[PDB]
Amino acid sequence: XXXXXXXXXXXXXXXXXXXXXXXXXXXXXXXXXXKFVRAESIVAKTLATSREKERIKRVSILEDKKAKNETQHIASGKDFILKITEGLIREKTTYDGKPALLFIVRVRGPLAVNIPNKAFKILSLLRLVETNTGVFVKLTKNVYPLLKVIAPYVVIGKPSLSSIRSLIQKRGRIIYKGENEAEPHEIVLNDNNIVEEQLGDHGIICVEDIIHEIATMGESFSVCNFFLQPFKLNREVSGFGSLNRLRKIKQREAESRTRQFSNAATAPVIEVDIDSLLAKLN
Amino acid sequence: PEYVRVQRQKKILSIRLKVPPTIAQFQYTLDRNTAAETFKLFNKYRPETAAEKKERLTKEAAAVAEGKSKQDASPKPYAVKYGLNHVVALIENKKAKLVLIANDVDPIELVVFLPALCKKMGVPYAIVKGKARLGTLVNQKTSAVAALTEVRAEDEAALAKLVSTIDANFADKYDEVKKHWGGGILG
Amino acid sequence: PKKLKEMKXXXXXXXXXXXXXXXXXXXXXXXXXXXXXXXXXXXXXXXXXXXXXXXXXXXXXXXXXXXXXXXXXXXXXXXXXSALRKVPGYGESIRERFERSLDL
Amino acid sequence: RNFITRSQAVRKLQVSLADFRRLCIFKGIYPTFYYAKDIQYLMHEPVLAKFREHKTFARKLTRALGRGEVSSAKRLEENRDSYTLDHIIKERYPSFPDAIRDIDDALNMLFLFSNLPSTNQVSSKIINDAQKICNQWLAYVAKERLVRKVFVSIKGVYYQANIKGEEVRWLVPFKFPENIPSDVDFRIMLTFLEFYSTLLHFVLYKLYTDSGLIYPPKLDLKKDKIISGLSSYILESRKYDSPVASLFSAFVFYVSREVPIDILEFLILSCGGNVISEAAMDQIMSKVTHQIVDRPVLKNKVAGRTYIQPQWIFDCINKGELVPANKYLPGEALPPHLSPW
RNA sequence: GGGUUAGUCGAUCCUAAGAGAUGGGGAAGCUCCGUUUCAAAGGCCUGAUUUUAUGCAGGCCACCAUCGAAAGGGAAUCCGGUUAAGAUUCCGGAACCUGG
Repeated sequence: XXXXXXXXXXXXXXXXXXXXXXXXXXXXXXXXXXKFVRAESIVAKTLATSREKERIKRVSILEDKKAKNETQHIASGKDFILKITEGLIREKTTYDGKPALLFIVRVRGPLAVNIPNKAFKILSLLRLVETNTGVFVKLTKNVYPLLKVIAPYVVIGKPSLSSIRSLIQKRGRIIYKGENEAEPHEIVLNDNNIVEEQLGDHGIICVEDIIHEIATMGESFSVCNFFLQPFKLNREVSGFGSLNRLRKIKQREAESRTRQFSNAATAPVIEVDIDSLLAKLN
Repeated sequence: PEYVRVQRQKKILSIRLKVPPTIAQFQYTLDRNTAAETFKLFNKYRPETAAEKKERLTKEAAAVAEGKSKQDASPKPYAVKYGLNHVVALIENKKAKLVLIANDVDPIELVVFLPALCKKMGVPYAIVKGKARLGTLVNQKTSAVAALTEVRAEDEAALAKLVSTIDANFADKYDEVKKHWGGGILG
Repeated sequence: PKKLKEMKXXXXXXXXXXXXXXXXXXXXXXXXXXXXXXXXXXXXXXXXXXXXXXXXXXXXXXXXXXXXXXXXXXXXXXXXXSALRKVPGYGESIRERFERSLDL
Repeated sequence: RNFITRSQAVRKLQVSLADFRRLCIFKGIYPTFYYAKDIQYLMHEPVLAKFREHKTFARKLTRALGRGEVSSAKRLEENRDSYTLDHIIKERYPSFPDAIRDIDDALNMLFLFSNLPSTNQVSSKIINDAQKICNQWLAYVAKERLVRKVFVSIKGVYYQANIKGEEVRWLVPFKFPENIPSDVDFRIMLTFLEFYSTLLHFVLYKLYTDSGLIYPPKLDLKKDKIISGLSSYILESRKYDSPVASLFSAFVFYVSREVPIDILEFLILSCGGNVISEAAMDQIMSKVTHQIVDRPVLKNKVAGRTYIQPQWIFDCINKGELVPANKYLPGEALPPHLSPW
């Protein structure tokens, strides 16, 4: 029974040391040496900035023409929604003038791009930095012009309420004010009385109802955006090493199939089934 | 051990003694980025493996077995060329647009004429570092030679600038010091 | 090869599908240490639905947490069961599984 | 000769030590002091051979990656044998009631992994197979509707099932996001997981074929999109024991959106009654008589519909019998439930 | 023809002067040198070595085959009886040693 206390202290000590040294090495050395950088990436990223900034410029032009309704010279008057499902079918449906639920998924962005400030502003107002963060959002017509801008960095789609249920009942943090803290702390979804404590005004109790009224959006959905404000997803592949590098290559081929980059400013919104996707990422 | 002792005593007795100038042209070799882009070139022109070959054979044979004789059309296979006598054979036509030459071969004398031979034939040779890296791009253990003749039109412009790059980086830099007796400095 | 993939697609289901159990034959193994789950018949002993006794665990909460983890966990097992509305979310349960695995 | 050092046995078997830890747990080989004859039994085993073959396979995968030849690595991965677990399951548990006796620990881990969120060390496919098999196990129970015992706790939900002999004591922790413990190592529980998964897999085969219906259970996809449960599965074709099976016969419930849907859903399925939850309704009420709800203020306050806090279901099945619902009416206080243990 | 019966008496085990394979090196070669020497010369401990989720990781120890004594070194048995011819070895009783 001595092995219990001994290895229990050892694993906690070595795990804290490993996490602290991993926190104190990664941002330290990559700014310490910081590199003998390269001569190629400095130019390829410059071309990638030219492309991405120009497509966001063309997006801003065409959306100002649609929004001010000074429209005489555009390609397409209405926007469109593309649907990638399974030699892979892509269904196109015209845009809906109706608010809806979406579960956006912050993807790792394309290869070597320095991203501008207009896209960074939209992503920062949507808390999508530090990728593998899919977050819930509202489809309207005024929130929609952001979706053309974030589309090369996120993926869009309709999730299922069973999958949304399993997301919320398995994952989720709450920034919380508690008994005695310095109070940057986040608790996972356990106490329904903590829920009704901060949400007794809106009358929101019993996180099953938070799932329900994220599904509903009839009374309050952005209150759930204030309360369940943080989100985290896992990295899908174990990564390095032979058995997982093949998996990385196959899934990069899958992502290169499923994501299409438009750069046309009449870019259709691309929806993928999040339901099979959360068999992977949750 | 003995073999560790000998493999450490090897390359000491070489550099201690005067090497003839037809050797030490090797290790006066290609630098980092140019060899990197050369490998990026030749991985575009990997030869077909035995598995991929047999797989395409089974595909077309099942096609003819149904029959379902689809068409009779294929442009050509393009690949690197790697047989040593075949590499020499592609010279003295000339057909070799680029030749990579491994520095390390244990019978060095298999190789020693090839820089002078591509010199007189005007073939843009380059001495590459490591025959294992040649074997990797040609699905062998080692290859020690790498000739490349046929190139698609998508890649032909990259080929010419790579040739000019090598002739700038190899033929200009190392030509006079190629004539000099290397080594001789004790260990 | 199309027929081969057709074969493999059926054989993947057919291999995992078939199974057979057999008849009564005991394994009289002296070295095998098969034990049932403890506290299986002690579920009324856990308070676990608005019951009184775990309030004593409120008195000995510092006594529980002051003890070793092998003594802390069983002592902190019973706790004040309020209602349906909250279940604290099972920090102890994974450690219990890992401890049982170490016992095996 | 009776005791063998783990280093000695692991070098005689020429296996890696972590895979020796796999094999000991895997065959039930028990003690760094191990029986010589048990290692002699272990000395020839094809799963050991396929483990060593997998080591050489990963070595060939490393040379495939280091040579950069992707397609040969694809050929290696596709043309790859998989070690199965099934033969030592049958020669470990020949008698099927011994598998029924030892399914009890096998359920519990797989339910806990079905609760567990997706991580890096535990794949989602692992969790997918866990949740699938656990939903299958629950869906089989709701066929014969045969448990008898219910337990409500801060630690788990302990149900034992009266099926073909012993009552089997499986537990499900509530579907809450759990802080992962850094203290544990998954490398053992994954071996237990895979062993129990294959074992319970073939036991589900004999229980589905013995119950006379198809061992793969079909589900409507849109029913799964409503709720990922046992009720997702449809169960095909090719009495009930009194009173607990078909307790609350012809009985229509209205579970709220407030209640925990899962274990109450499973209890009503153990009763055979129907489930109507408004949480299922907003995905997109004639016969409903009873509301299971735990709320202080009830809005529409239908006198025809009976308002009940859920312990009534937890107490009726622990008795097997009906009790009055005045205590279970909100907001009346409840008897401190001490389950029959 | 018959006769020599042992845990305890010896050999066996240890090393002595000395002999002598191996690693190596000489020699046209039969073979000669050399004996721990210019050798990768084995066998012990720990491991949820905590994540890469089906592949061994982290350490510890330090000289050397074998033969060579019925007088050197060395676990332990005595009395009495008995045979044509045997006995600290058989018979009767009484002891001890080693290993488990």
